[PDB]
Amino acid sequence: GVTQTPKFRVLKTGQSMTLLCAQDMNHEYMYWYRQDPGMGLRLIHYSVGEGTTAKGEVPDGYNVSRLKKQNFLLGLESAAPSQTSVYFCASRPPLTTGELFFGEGSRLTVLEDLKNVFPPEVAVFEPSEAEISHTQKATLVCLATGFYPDHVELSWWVNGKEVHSGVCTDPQPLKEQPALNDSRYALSSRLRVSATFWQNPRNHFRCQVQFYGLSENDEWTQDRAKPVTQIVSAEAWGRAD
Amino acid sequence: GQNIDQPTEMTATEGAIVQINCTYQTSGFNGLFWYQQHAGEAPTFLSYNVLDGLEEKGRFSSFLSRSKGYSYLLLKELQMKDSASYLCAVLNTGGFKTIFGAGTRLFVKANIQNPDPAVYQLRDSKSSDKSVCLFTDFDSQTNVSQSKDSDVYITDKCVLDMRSMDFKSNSAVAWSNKSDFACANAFNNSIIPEDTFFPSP
Repeated sequence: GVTQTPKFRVLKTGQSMTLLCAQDMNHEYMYWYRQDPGMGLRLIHYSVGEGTTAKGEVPDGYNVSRLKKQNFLLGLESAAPSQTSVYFCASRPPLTTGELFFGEGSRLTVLEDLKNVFPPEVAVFEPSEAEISHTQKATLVCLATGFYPDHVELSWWVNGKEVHSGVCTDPQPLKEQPALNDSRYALSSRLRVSATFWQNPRNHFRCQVQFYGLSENDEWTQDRAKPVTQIVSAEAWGRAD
Repeated sequence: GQNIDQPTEMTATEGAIVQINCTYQTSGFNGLFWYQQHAGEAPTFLSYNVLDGLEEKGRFSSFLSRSKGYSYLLLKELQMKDSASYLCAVLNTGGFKTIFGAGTRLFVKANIQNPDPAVYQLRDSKSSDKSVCLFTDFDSQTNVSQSKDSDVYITDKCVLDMRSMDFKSNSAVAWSNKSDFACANAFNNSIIPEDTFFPSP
């Protein structure tokens, strides 16, 4: 369908970048939207054809190019902290009604300082013996903490295979110190299984946190490890008890 | 004046009927749309209305009143999977642009069959304990409020649908830096039932 790249991105304030959007559906109408909290989707620019660019209603301060029918480029020429949002691209063929085909979304974070970028700390909390006896069920709690920015994907893996049944993850990561503009974030997830599954000490439980941070093109001269895109995991083995 | 959706929120129980109301004011109406947006995926098309009024389209109904600038999306036999944002949108100018409302976040509450609300203390897998409390198995009616203390973080209602045993459960997580903070005092700022199980040894 509609392909948009990057999917995650950290820019330093003043820096410039481009968002790419490719349609494999042969559509004439292309669109760039932004979406923040309190939202909703707000069109930045649009294009009706191969060589035409148009209107707001939030056009400052992005540029847009349409050179090919397939691609519609959003340029950030001077990145500002206000520009941190979720960008969404859309394609439409009319008159073919008229339904919008949305891209996967681009999450951008514009920071004054790149040293404020931190990957998460990961921890799994083992089920209570009391819950096991009271319900015959066992809840694992996973906590991802001290991370900046909010570019995180948490999955649970039991014995090397991704589990979906019994998992419940916060759709939104909490701000540890809310008044802070540069505040780190925390995220929680739960994995509930049967007591006898947890009791099997062969069963291996893992909470995987994929963090999206610094790019390969980011220069890092600091002594601390470069906060690059990485996976941080914490694991638990079944308890005989 | 443009686009007004329920905002930011609506909450309902899985068996229920929900009506998502929308009002719009535009110069040249080329039709109204509704999209479903799961956090934080791309919105997906749900309905397009240009004529008055009601249209069934399965489990989701869509009404239009051109005279009033009013639309509603009706969701019947509500499911857990319907927990998403619902966006009201209008097509204006001469096609060319779809303008969106702010969006309505719909939280579906799970109909708990046999509830036993309890606060369980989960110790850390590695070392130091760092202390987490879990308030689980409580009914839909129960509302988990944020703490009076800054140093204690609370993650509001979560439903774990264990497909295997045809079960789904409510939960909330509470953790705080080694003060010490306790499981008995974790959910003090919330409206929790009198029968809540409290184990500690």
